[PDB]
Amino acid sequence: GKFVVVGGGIAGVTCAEQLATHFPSEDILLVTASPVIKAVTNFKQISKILEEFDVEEQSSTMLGKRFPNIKVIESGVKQLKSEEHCIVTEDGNQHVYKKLCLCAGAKPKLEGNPYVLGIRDTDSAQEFQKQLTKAKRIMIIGNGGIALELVYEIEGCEVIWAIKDKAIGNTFFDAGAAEFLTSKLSHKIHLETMCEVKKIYLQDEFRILKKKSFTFPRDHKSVTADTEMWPVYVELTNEKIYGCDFIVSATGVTPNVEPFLHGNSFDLGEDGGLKVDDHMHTSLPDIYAAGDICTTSWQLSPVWQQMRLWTQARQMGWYAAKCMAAASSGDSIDMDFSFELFAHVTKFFNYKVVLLGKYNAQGLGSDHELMLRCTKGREYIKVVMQNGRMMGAVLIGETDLEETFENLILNQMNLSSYGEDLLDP
Ligand SMILES: Cc1cc2nc3c(=O)[nH]c(=O)nc-3n(C[C@H](O)[C@H](O)[C@H](O)COP(=O)(O)OP(=O)(O)OC[C@H]3O[C@@H](n4cnc5c(N)ncnc54)[C@H](O)[C@@H]3O)c2cc1C
Repeated sequence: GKFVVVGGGIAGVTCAEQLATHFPSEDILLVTASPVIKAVTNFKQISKILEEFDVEEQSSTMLGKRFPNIKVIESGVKQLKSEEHCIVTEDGNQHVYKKLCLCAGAKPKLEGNPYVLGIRDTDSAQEFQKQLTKAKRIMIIGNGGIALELVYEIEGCEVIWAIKDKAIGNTFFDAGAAEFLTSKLSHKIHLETMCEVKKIYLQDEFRILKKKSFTFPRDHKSVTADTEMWPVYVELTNEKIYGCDFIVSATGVTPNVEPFLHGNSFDLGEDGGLKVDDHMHTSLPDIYAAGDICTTSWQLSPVWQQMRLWTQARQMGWYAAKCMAAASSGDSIDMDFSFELFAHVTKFFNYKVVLLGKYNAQGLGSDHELMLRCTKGREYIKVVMQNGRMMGAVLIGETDLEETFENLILNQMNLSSYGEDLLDP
């Protein structure tokens, strides 16, 4: 059997390229479910942990031109017979493997189909907003990715933002940092909290049903009914019903583990992903996983956590490919240092954003010290500590605590002496 890699995603492509670079004479199969292959472009090394790049899209032949021993099968996997050491794909064909790597990623949660618009990791705020110019009122559900940036961006019309959370903020920023970012930002923006889409109607069904619809809330005096018609109507969790021109969906996402589960006995993580050890090896023999589809299930570092990220996906695919290569060669790679410190770098509202470690005190509940310095429109420096040792940080705006904070979190020394010194060079 060949080396088989499933998923034309970041982790799958990274794994396939590394496998080709490890076994040039062998053929490495890359099973994909789309004619698009996401490639990493303009890799930037910033430190031993910090890394930045962007994501372009190639065809299959573009990859084949630089990697000839990678043969791509454009037919998504529909079944995995792990006992019989093979996979069956949509065309009806079978392919045996000596070592398999699963990188199918994670699928969304999917009812007003013409007017509900999905978002993906290739969308930008301006590019997406370009189509929403001639629209009177937009409902955005969830905080996924561009959602935050989009809510406070569109100046044209009314935004209604329905979230499961209590206050504003996506997975990156708590309510404080979200408030800091949008300080410079008229926009009719109303926030519905602790709710999700209970039901959706198109006005053809709704007018037959003949139920109410509310106005955009101005004051605390009362809630009245709408007057103008709307293409779509949303009945939210808290029985509130709103008319709407277009609906942006930024809902959650679950690992795309469905095709590979029947007939097998995978050990799943709590979130539904495939559990992987420190070698990206899953519960089943000769099967590895990386990307959004897996669950890091070793004794993880206290300043690291897994997240949906291009950076983590690339790193996981790379380590998985190297582990598969070393296992086939019997080199017995014993690297236990693999993932040391969580880090992420972005620019949201023209602000340089750097997140390190337990940047929101994830997991370390109630028994954590928090320090903060701020300058409105200029700087945000949040610091999370425990037992004198630094556990995470958020640096928004052009600070220069990035390198030093990385070093401090990695060292984890009992810095019980310094007080507010840590917030200024
Ligand atoms: C709206 C949104 C915005 C995001 N923004 C960012 C961002 O700004 N930065 C960031 O770092 N991360 C972002 N992410 C995270 C995103 O999920 C990353 O791309 C992810 O971390 C990388 O996933 P992956 O390596 O598992 O591969 P994926 O990108 O998930 O790709 C997996 C591949 O497998 C293929 N596949 C699926 N099923 C099968 C099958 N049965 N057989 C064969 N192939 C199959 C898919 O077609 C796909 O090509 C965002 C996610 C979402 C949803």
